[PDB]
Amino acid sequence: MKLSLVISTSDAAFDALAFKGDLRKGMELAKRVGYQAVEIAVRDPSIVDWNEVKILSEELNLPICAIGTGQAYLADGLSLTHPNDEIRKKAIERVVKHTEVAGMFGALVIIGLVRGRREGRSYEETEELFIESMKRLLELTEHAKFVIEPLNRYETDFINTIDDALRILRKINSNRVGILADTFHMNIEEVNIPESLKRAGEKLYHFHVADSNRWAPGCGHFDFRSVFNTLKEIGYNRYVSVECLPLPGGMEEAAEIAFKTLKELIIKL
Amino acid sequence: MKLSLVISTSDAAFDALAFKGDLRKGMELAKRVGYQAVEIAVRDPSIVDWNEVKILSEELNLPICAIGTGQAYLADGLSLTHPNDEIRKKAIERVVKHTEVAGMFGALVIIGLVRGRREGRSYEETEELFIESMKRLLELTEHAKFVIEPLNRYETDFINTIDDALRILRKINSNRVGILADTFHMNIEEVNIPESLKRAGEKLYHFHVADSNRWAPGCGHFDFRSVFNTLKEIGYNRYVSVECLPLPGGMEEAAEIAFKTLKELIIK
Ligand SMILES: [Co+2]
Ligand SMILES: [Co+2]
Repeated sequence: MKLSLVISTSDAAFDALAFKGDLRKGMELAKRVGYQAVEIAVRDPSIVDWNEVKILSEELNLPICAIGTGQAYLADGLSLTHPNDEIRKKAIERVVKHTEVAGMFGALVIIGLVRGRREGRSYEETEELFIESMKRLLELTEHAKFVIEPLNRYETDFINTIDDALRILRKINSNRVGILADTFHMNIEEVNIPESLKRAGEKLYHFHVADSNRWAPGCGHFDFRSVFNTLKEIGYNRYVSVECLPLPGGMEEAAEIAFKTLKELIIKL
Repeated sequence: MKLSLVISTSDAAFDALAFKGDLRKGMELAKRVGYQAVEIAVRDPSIVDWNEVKILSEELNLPICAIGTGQAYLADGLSLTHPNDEIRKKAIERVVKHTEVAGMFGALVIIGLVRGRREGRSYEETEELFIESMKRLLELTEHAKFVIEPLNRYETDFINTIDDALRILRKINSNRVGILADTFHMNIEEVNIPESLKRAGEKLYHFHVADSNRWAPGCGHFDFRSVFNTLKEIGYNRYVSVECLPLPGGMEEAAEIAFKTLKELIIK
């Protein structure tokens, strides 16, 4: 298992200097604390100079392990299940641009809020539309790997549990799509988290950690011990990525506390 | 990767019933033999009915993966690099109509002979005109995807190799334009076909196969083994479309032989 840090970055459209500054500050923090990779989130990759990002990654010996896409939904309204097929097509085209960046870094592409919500429709129709969009994404890409993140009920009514996502993976039937499980979301939505992770098994491709209050792991009441016992049991050997609020004490303090909590869980494995 | 068959069809403006007959028999053949899709070529899409084509595709469970445009040049003289701006405009407008049809099927639009020739001009002037026409097509269409097919020296003096297409793709700077490589044309124009395909990489969007004599794959001396090894190595998961003369033995026998040859190289 490896440790990664999710870094917040300003959008670059807008403010190129702020994006670059945020990115460097976050990557230097991750490296100093001891993280082995970083994870980022960008709304539209077409407005970023990825050649400079690559140089930064090389300078710091810090890979980018995953790229989040949710701002494409929250800011730009793009959804892979949008009832308007024109917007569905634009969402697919946006995510293809994320996969072009991911290919430079060997990064996973996260399918979170960009999948969209039920919007008054049956779960069945929403799921069918989503599977069609994902199959299109697989037809459009040769190397990209995607991970579906179940999110809690307040963020979406479409794919709330690991089981929801596993059903969809069976229909998509591609090893280029897996699951991203997130402890903050699972703390609400999963009955028994160790059992849920066992059901995921080999399909667990990426992992987000934050405590019950979404603070740094260690600063709420989430049982990480049972989770890491299970991760060892299912042979999970990919990234554990810290995706938490900058609490307590700011982004640097949170990243350090999280690292210490997780390192102790992992070394006693 | 997936196998498709190019099927020849009569011009609908001349014989509407013949086009349907041809399309149906071609699609029935493709399904019978085991192809996963068909590819077609039409001079002028505006005078065909495509809703009936779609239900035919639906009832045979047979997608249309690509639409050829070359007859717009050969029959109607339309070229995306025509020196006459009025004719160049009409060529652009014709190809926009092809993209509307392609959109119904999620198909690629092929830019082959419709790009036109140098006609006495520098390569550079011809190229810049082409890039302008392609950028105009990208502005006039929102989701259409185009593939440029390098053709051999006897068919054109403009874009003969994969490397020349790649250079032009960089100048257009859109993922909505890629390359269609054709083994018959590459057999003449490419130094080393596996190396050319690796350079194309992810920009190889579509693939035409025919043997060295343009007969069914298996009936000449083209090395398909090294090609398919390379396609596997680069992770090609798009279409391989049989575009060959109806030889040996006619359209159906050629389609059968091609499928048998290619399926085996795809099997392993
Ligand atoms: Co998460
Ligand atoms: Co061809």
